[PDB]
Amino acid sequence: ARRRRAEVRQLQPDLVYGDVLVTAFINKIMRDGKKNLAARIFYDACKIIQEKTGQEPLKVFKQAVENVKPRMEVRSRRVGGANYQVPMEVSPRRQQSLALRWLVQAANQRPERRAAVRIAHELMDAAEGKGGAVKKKEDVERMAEANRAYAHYRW
Amino acid sequence: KIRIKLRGFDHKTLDASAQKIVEAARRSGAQVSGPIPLPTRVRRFTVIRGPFKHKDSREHFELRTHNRLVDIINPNRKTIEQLMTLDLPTGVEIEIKT
Amino acid sequence: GKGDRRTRRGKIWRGTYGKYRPRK
Amino acid sequence: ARIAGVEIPRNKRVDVALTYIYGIGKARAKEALEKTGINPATRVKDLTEAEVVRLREYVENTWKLEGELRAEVAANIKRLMDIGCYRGLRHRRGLPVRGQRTRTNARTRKGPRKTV
Amino acid sequence: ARKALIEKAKRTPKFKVRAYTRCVRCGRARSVYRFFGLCRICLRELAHKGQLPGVRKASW
Amino acid sequence: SLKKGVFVDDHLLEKVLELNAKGEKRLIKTWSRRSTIVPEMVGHTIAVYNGKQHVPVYITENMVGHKLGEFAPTRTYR
Amino acid sequence: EQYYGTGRRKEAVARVFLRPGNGKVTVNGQDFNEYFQGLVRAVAALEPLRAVDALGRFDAYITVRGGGKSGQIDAIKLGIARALVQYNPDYRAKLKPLGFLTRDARVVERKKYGKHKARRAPQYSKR
RNA sequence: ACCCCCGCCGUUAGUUGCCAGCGGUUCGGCCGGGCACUCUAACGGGACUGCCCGCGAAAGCGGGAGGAAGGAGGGGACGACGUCUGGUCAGCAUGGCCCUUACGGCCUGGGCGACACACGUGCUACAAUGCCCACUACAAAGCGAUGCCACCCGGCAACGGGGAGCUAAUCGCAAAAAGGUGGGCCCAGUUCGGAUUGGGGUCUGCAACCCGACCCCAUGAAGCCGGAAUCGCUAGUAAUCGCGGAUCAGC
RNA sequence: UCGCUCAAACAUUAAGUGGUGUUGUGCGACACUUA
Ligand SMILES: [Mg+2]
Ligand SMILES: [Mg+2]
Ligand SMILES: [Mg+2]
Ligand SMILES: [Mg+2]
Ligand SMILES: [Mg+2]
Ligand SMILES: [Mg+2]
Ligand SMILES: [Mg+2]
Ligand SMILES: [Mg+2]
Ligand SMILES: [Mg+2]
Ligand SMILES: [Mg+2]
Ligand SMILES: [Mg+2]
Ligand SMILES: [Mg+2]
Ligand SMILES: [Mg+2]
Ligand SMILES: [Mg+2]
Ligand SMILES: [Mg+2]
Ligand SMILES: [Mg+2]
Ligand SMILES: [Mg+2]
Ligand SMILES: [Mg+2]
Ligand SMILES: [Mg+2]
Ligand SMILES: [Mg+2]
Ligand SMILES: [Mg+2]
Ligand SMILES: [Mg+2]
Ligand SMILES: [Mg+2]
Ligand SMILES: [Mg+2]
Ligand SMILES: [Mg+2]
Ligand SMILES: [Mg+2]
Ligand SMILES: [Mg+2]
Ligand SMILES: [Mg+2]
Ligand SMILES: [Mg+2]
Ligand SMILES: [Mg+2]
Ligand SMILES: [Mg+2]
Ligand SMILES: [Mg+2]
Ligand SMILES: [Mg+2]
Ligand SMILES: [Mg+2]
Ligand SMILES: [Mg+2]
Ligand SMILES: [Mg+2]
Ligand SMILES: [Mg+2]
Ligand SMILES: [Mg+2]
Ligand SMILES: [Mg+2]
Ligand SMILES: [Mg+2]
Ligand SMILES: [Mg+2]
Ligand SMILES: [Mg+2]
Ligand SMILES: [Zn+2]
Repeated sequence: ARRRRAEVRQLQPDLVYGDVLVTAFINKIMRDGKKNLAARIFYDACKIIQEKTGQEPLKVFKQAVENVKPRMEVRSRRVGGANYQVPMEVSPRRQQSLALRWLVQAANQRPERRAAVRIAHELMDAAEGKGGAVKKKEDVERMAEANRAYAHYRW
Repeated sequence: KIRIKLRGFDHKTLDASAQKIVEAARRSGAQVSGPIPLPTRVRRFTVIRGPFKHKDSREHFELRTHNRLVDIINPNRKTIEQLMTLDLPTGVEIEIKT
Repeated sequence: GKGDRRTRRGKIWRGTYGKYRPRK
Repeated sequence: ARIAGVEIPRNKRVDVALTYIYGIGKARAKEALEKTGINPATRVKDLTEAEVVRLREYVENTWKLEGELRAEVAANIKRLMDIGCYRGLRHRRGLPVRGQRTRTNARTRKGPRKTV
Repeated sequence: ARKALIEKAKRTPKFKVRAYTRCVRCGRARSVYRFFGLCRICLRELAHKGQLPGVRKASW
Repeated sequence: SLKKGVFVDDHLLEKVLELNAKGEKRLIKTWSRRSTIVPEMVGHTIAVYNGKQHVPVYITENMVGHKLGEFAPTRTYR
Repeated sequence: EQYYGTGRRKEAVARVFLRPGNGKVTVNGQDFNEYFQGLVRAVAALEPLRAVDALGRFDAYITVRGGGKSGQIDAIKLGIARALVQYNPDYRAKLKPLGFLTRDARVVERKKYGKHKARRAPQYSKR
């Protein structure tokens, strides 16, 4: 809208751990409005986490989303009649959004049969430092430093 | 023992005739359960406005068919004459059975 | 398949029952 | 095993294996199993020699199937053809027998879209 | 054929599968509600006039 | 489908019965393409109408269970 | 003695008859963990109980009818709240800020005419 | 703004509902009983920038509490002087022009359903957050005398027959689906996908070739989320899943 | 899998013209206008 900034949708905190970031991930997983289905599907991977590594699903989730959090991105902009690919910092919310989002997609990219195992293995490679979603993050940051020339229009 | 049905359209005219019977039966006989409103069966009719083609902006009406129930127990002879004479219905088709 | 002429939701979508669908 | 004369639906569900048989599908597949007491789960890769000739010969001699079935299908069409019923002339030009939307699609019988 | 048809609609000489619905007021051939026996057009016309008892403007 | 009593016109059977009652010709201009062909009516020629004119469509053993319209074109170029 | 409160959401009503005791919770017969199976919102409806610090100390009995499966849960959530607040004025001073006392006005709206789903309009075109 | 629905609660009425409280238990609110509570509708209160803090001349904005609900709370009805020489003489009324043994009337059959092609709007898919199948559970609103059909028998079934209840909060359509537990499936044009075509049946109707719907067996097509372009939608919305009616012989 | 010419069909337009954009044929490895 042109008037107000429109405030963010303060979502319901986690119903098992107590953290808004986790529930937000469920929503991205949520296909056709099946929260309870996606919730379980998420907790399914949480148990696959303790199966592989003796690590808590909580910090394994934080480390994953953190290493896929895009620091800077290139945005298109007009100037007299031309489009420049200007790089610049992203908003904290958008970083969290894209991170959570890419991860879900990266799970879909995997050959893994079951959804939970896709999110499981992906959450490992993400927290590690190399995965389908992470590489899509490294990619976007490249574009930023590449066009660093056009960074003169910070706006 | 006896049961009366008070079907009709306007609830304003249904309330006047339903309250009338409650005063006439109680004030001149045994006990009588007050007006018991039932689920108003409504005929919602939707349709288009313009004569020709206008699959939108259409207009729709609704047929409010109300229902009210009143039960009189002891067959008082005063109440039978009271309701037989002192009545002021109109668009209220009533039906009574034992 | 909401279009299979021989399935559960096959008749559910067509508003019928038949064999594969329980009927009285 | 070479079931329907030439067809050989090996290495898979016994019920589904019969579906591949021409003239035999999902329904006639379960029917042969309930008339010869066969478990649909077990594969053709590990069955008794008796059950081979048993189930095979059964369905084989029972109902029509294979190319001889297909011959009858075309046989009836030769009949719709020798005179020319409204049903036959649709097979002539390749049109549908339901007189459906020919003004629009119906590409399934009309072949690819010949823009022209 | 408008006049001859409204008369034939009330005839029902042969089988019942010819006694098709036919609006009473303006004698419309279609959009004839069975309850009212009118066409959608004249239906609304009267409804605004108030000549249709119990038929109030729907709002919900 | 009419499984209980195969559908057909009376004047069809009537006109065709006198044809078998002495073995006359076969000429018969009909107007009921909605009827089913009678079995023993083989060897006759029913001039079935079709909006345009009377089609001299012959008859035989195979053509029986079907309608009279089955063997009479209602559209040009078909 | 008892703690009563009214639950409701999406025309899914829910009476809440609570009696201090163990933790056995019956709702329209059956058990709580029995009726609600494979649903995380289940343990969420008991949130009012975790806020008061008395999970296992109350036998609940709720009559929830109409509405959907989950709409009932939200009806139970607000119902239990009115129940425990009925005999506790101080527990409203910590149940309200946590957000519990609201019918949740969020409800499905009428499918508008000309549209398809009260808002979603058919694919616009010009070709 | 006054009109209605959903939003908090009460007032009015009790054949909707209550092992809640007690007795029989067939352990089924089935009987007794009761209406506080759920409901069914009807009336009324309530939210008014009313309170405090800060900016302000005024109007007013932002933040916090109480509250079911704050700044129109969400939705509907309601769409000005006019424009588009917009649309509609096939809804109807209507000035004028034209036909008047036919531009009028009746029937039968055919035809709006034609197919070398193109565009718009849609359903269903191209599958493992899934397909086939067994059991279990939770809706709102609506309709039902020439109509809705519970129970029993035939068959694979559509469907037929016997036959109870219903002027309809208390009889029928009705299992809502998705979902919860368990099984096969194993990446394959596939248990995905049902289009097409052969043969055999049922329903309504004088009459299903043209030109109806619906079962069953078989044939198992195109089809790997799609180019340029392009549409919807700001929250209980989108997406996704079932249900009802009008229309109506049936469709 | 890319580069290129040409003749349809479709898309951008309110419409046309032209162009632009994809798939189809044979080879080499936006700008202008609208009695
Ligand atoms: Mg689907
Ligand atoms: Mg139905
Ligand atoms: Mg039976
Ligand atoms: Mg008139
Ligand atoms: Mg024959
Ligand atoms: Mg809150
Ligand atoms: Mg909705
Ligand atoms: Mg609602
Ligand atoms: Mg609504
Ligand atoms: Mg009272
Ligand atoms: Mg009360
Ligand atoms: Mg003030
Ligand atoms: Mg003051
Ligand atoms: Mg001060
Ligand atoms: Mg003031
Ligand atoms: Mg002031
Ligand atoms: Mg607040
Ligand atoms: Mg207050
Ligand atoms: Mg204001
Ligand atoms: Mg207004
Ligand atoms: Mg005129
Ligand atoms: Mg005149
Ligand atoms: Mg003349
Ligand atoms: Mg139910
Ligand atoms: Mg209603
Ligand atoms: Mg109906
Ligand atoms: Mg029956
Ligand atoms: Mg009755
Ligand atoms: Mg029922
Ligand atoms: Mg499941
Ligand atoms: Mg298959
Ligand atoms: Mg199939
Ligand atoms: Mg047919
Ligand atoms: Mg995608
Ligand atoms: Mg391209
Ligand atoms: Mg009907
Ligand atoms: Mg090219
Ligand atoms: Mg060419
Ligand atoms: Mg060349
Ligand atoms: Mg090269
Ligand atoms: Mg130029
Ligand atoms: Mg020029
Ligand atoms: Zn009319």
